[PDB]
Amino acid sequence: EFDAIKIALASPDMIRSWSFGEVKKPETINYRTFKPERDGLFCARIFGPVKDYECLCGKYKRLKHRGVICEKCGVEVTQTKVRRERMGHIELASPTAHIWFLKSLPSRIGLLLDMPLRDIERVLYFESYVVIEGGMTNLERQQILTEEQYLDALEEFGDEFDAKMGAEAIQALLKSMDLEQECEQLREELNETNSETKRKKLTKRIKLLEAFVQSGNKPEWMILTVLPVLPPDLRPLVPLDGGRFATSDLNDLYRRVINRNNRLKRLLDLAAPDIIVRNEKRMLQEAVDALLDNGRRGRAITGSNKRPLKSLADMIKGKQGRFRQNLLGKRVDYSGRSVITVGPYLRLHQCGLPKKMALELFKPFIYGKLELRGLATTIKAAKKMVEREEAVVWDILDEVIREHPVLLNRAPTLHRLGIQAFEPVLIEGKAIQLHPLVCAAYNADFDGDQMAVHVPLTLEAQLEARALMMSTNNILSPANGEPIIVPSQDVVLGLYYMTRDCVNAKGEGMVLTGPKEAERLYRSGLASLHARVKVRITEYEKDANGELVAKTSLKDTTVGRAILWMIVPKGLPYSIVNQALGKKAISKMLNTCYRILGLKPTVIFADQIMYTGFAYAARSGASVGIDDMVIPEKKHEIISEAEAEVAEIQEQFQSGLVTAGERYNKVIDIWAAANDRVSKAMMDNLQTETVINRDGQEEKQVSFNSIYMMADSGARGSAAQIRQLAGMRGLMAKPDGSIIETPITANFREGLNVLQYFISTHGARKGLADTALKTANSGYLTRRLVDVAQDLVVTEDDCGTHEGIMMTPVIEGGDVKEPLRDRVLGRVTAEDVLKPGTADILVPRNTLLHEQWCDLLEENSVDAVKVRSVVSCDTDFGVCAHCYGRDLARGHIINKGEAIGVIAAQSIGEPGTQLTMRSSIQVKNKGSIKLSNVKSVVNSSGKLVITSRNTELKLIDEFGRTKESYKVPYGAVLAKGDGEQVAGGETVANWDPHTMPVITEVSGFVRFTDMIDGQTITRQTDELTGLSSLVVLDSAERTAGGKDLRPALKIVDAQGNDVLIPGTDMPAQYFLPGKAIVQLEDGVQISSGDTLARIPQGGLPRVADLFEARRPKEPAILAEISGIVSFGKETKGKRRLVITPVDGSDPYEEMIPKWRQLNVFEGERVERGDVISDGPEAPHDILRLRGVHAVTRYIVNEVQDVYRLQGVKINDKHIEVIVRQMLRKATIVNAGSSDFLEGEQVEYSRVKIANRELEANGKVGATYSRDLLGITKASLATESFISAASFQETTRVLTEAAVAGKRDELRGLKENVIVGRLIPAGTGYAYHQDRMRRR
Amino acid sequence: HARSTGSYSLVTQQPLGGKAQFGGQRFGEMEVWALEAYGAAYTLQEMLTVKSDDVNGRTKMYKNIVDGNHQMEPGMPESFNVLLKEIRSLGINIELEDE
RNA sequence: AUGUUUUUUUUUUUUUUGGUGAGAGG
DNA sequence: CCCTGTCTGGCGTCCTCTCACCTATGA
DNA sequence: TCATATTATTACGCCAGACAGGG
Ligand SMILES: [Zn+2]
Ligand SMILES: [Zn+2]
Repeated sequence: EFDAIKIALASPDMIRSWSFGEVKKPETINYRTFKPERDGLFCARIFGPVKDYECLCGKYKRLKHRGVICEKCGVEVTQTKVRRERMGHIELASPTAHIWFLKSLPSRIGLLLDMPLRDIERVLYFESYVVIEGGMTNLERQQILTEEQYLDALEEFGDEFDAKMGAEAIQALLKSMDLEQECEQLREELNETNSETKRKKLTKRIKLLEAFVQSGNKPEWMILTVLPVLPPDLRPLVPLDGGRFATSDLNDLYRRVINRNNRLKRLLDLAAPDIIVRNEKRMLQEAVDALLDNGRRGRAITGSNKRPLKSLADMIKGKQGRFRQNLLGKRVDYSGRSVITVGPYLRLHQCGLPKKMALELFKPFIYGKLELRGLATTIKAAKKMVEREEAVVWDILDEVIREHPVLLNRAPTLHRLGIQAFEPVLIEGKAIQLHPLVCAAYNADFDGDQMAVHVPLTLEAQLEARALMMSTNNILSPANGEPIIVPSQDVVLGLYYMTRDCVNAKGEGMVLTGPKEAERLYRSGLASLHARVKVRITEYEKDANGELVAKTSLKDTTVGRAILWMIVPKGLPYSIVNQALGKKAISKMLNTCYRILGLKPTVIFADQIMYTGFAYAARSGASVGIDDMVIPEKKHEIISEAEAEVAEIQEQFQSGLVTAGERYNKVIDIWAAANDRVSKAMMDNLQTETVINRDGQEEKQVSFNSIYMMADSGARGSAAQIRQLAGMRGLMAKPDGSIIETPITANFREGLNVLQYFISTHGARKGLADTALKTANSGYLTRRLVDVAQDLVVTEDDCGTHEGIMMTPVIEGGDVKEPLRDRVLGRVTAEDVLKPGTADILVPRNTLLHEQWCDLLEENSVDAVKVRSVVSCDTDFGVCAHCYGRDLARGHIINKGEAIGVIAAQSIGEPGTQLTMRSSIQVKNKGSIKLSNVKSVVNSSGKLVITSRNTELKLIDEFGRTKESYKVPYGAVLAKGDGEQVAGGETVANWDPHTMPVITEVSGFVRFTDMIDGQTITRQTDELTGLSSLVVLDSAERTAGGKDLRPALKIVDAQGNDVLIPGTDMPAQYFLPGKAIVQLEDGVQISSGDTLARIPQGGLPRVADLFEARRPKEPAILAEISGIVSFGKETKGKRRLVITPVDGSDPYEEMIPKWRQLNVFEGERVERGDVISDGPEAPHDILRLRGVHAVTRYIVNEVQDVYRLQGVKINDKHIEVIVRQMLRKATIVNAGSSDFLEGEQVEYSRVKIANRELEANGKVGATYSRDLLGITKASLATESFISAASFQETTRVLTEAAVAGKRDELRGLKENVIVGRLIPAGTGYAYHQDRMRRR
Repeated sequence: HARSTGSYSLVTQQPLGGKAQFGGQRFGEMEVWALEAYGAAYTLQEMLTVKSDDVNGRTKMYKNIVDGNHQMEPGMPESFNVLLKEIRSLGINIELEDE
């Protein structure tokens, strides 16, 4: 029907072509009758007749002459909705410049006429004059004029002289502004200057000057001359219940503009003096500016009472504009809403739906069914039948329900599992019965929740509800590989009570010929549900190629494990039920069933799990009592020993032996120790309290205490909650953030007294305030993420590359945190992984790594896999099917089409609620040493010291994989060496961080080069020791006579000649920095490893500051080019740093703020990506210095650290694709033979297809540079202005798109959700393939 | 509460809100993102064009349902043409291009 | 075998096809 | 002229339910 | 009833982005 939406400026001829009549009078309506005004705002001739095909006043009351317009009516003759499309125009007496092009920041008329905003407004509000082609006088064109400047000029240049003001003058300036001429000038000005600031100031002005010439937008279209009025139907005038009309705000705005315009026409008729018509035109200017965007000028106008009234731009922008309130989200027919309840008899593809809601939602299907049978005739009869609800429409209703799915939806839908399609089962009742397992997907408890039902009307929507959105199809969460139909709380208690054991019961050690008579012995009353027993089970192992082989054997098991074996499908082994089955074990039971036997046995087995869990939890009778919370007998003596310890510490505090901070630290330490001891006392007293004999002496076992099974099963409860119900509830913290030294020694079974409950209320009010304010940032994070993603659709099958990121296991310094099988599960390898022995093709180079491949990776102990990542995908406008990976909720690769940006953005932002808002190296294991980034030297004693700061100390095992990693500073005492074998727990590293070592490479004698006591260094003989040290001063304390003196130590031989560095001809002089203290004095012979000086010195907003890419306040500074380094100017704002490369060109430098403790010396050579100071590091520096793969590893590690600290499983594909959407823009460095500009920022796919269709020719391409935009700056900088207008500020984006003449080739998800068509991702990707093919 | 078809608002062609007004469910923004997350392109297309806003689409759909033909004739939403007239009522010339 | 053998007004028209603000649940 | 406080604008969660209250003037 | 047309409170918290000031 139509391609792209084009936006441009509105010419006065274009506004007269939209229009149907000039709106003169401001008179709205008659108000005493019902008729409007002829001819006012709500006219007849200008727009249309209120009534359909009627002259409002009187003629044509039938259907013959539609169109005639008599003189007595001055009325058109069409439809009732004809006025909604027709718009009027107000002939503004005095020109008024647009507020969107005068105050957009930056203003469109501000950087175009080369005039400051302040000066532009002055003249615009009749407060300053502006010259326009004066003539032969001493005045510029842009230069303004004041009353005094004009008065004198008026008497001076009375002849050829022009100096107007207001929009009129402004219009002229714009009108008489040769665009083309300015281009060359600006272009020549940019090529004839070197000023950095000017360059950017000139490139931003020429960009908007050449863009205006590229389109059909004129400079004189900025000023509004023929103001357009919105259709009445769109500014509706309805009365509320009563006798008055509740009028809209736009009618106030238009009525004021028309009142003022009529006054201004009458004053220009009457020839009023100058100051009267200046105030009149100024009031018209402010009235127009208030109509368009109210409140952007000084304080907004108001009708009733002090609240400002809502203008047109406030009908567009904001949370309640048209995008976010009526075009992205709509209210919807065939929909319903009610309170949910359980109904556990359901199968997990069906839900209960009440009869009253079912007869209301399915009224047209029932009408169609009733008309088909022949029971009635006309539609009315059917509506009377279902209004009466006779006895025959319920069979009609059960025949329209049967195979027709519905979309259930819980009201805060965060990820895609919050809309699932069921089949209805009709309910006597008024509450939606919802299958319990599905509740863990919706985050739906049953404490008063409500859900909405939606009906797929058409046939393609019924098939999408059955084939994509059915609840049997969503059994794996799309964020990872974990099953989302995990059995939640009652059913794991029923299983944990069923499959367990006790050392004596009915039927101990009897033998049973099958699981059927195991259940028969449980039901008849001859054995117990947990009584250990040899049974004969027949497990089917499918060891052949798709053939199930029976093996039958006698397992020593219990009765309950055989009864649960009657429900397990064929292929799973018996050892999946042989254990005790908590919650992690039943989750991996369903996961192994899904990986082996597929989907249909896993659906039917999930239902049979839920049924048998509910049934035996009912048979269990697992209550909770007051006696179940067993108080430790050792608890009171532990509290008295802690009270004796705080008594000892305070008796030392009365005598002043210890400090106050050490007292507070000792009290918090002994109460933490006593808390841990009380928790261990109660945990022994709960986990093994049952001690029952069997045929003789006693024997112990794990307890059948009720609260212990609710904790050990993982149903509801943890260690901390069961700790607070029996042991002491810790040391609660006051809202100051610091802890309180007197704990809450009473649990909940004993009574809390008053003060302890008040401290508890501190600790809990902080948590409720944190959740109720955290949810806003979590939701706004999901919004920013799905609007930066929004476009990215799997659109190929292979990009045809060999690049991809290097997935290693991540190791922080403790034990290996996340194994390689968690990171390289289901992601397609980049090049073929060599087997760790020698040069073998273990896996090929384009294989998906599912579980079988990952097990053959874990057997061979594969180091790290080079795997394909989304950020390395070469596909223009989308992601190919291999560089994404596995489907994640489907076992296979991602299909051609499935929108991965939206599921990724939801999977990152959905755990936003669970996240929070507000010496030396000791080895642990026993293995082999390896060093990386190492340049070292052996000292005199033997410990290998390091001459490199950035050395990584890895502990490699005997197999080949890397198990530990650490960072060792410059100059540390390593107890070990390279390639060595150590023992578990042996200290291998040592240093002093408070004393920066200035250790050497060679030996010799020490001379004090440029070290003079009195100006350079100072004499501070030590007080308490006597062994003095010449203390080196810094460059700020010494005066300007000797500030140029750099103290240093250079090593010589026994004669005095300079001992050179081994490898060069340069001596090894070390320039001493500020605040140093000389350790080894003059004449002392040195060696390696000996110092030459003493140098003394996060949750959810972290996720936001990583995706939005803020800078930290003190970033780590780096080096943009390798080579030698040196210092510069002495403290003029900053302290300089000059880097001269060995082979490369010199002139790069950087002025470091000198408040940082540096890392580099003067004789040190640096590299790109090498640190100069320490602290956090901004991602833009990673991108422009190290590489794209470096910054994507930086973001995925720095945000999986937050998601792992709070314990959420998210696969890394989602963070890699939001990282792709961050660094999608690029900047040009060398324009080459293309049509770009020098420092123009252009999107990367554009410049790549440009120089890839030019490089296929003879011409060599253009060399770009990638840039990393934060997610809101990157979604507002898009080549599709509806995508950047449905999101944040619409004023800025619509003026930028209007003055650029931008066009929206739709081509994404939200443009097609706005404009009302098929999404180009899902089922509609075939439709968009067809439409893109047929052009 | 449930709604098949009844009265709507004035300015927009979408259904009213509430229970005291016999109105339908606001199919909000995150539900649209959840349908985009699946492949529900046709479910979303009737969810924002036929069931909600487009007047010719919904009258043709009601007659198509009661004839026994589950098929939608979509058209363009009315609130987007309301957007075009509110943007166009500024000094902005927003259009709809070639066939 | 036979019937101009008690005439007088005891009268012709349908149906038609709406913002603002406050509070609660999750 | 390159850092720099300082000022100005622009964000800040979805869905639902109940109730009340709505410009002054004026010969 | 039918045209006439706008004044005497302050009490967010970042976080970019643009601007006059000065070593
Ligand atoms: Zn007429
Ligand atoms: Zn690719």
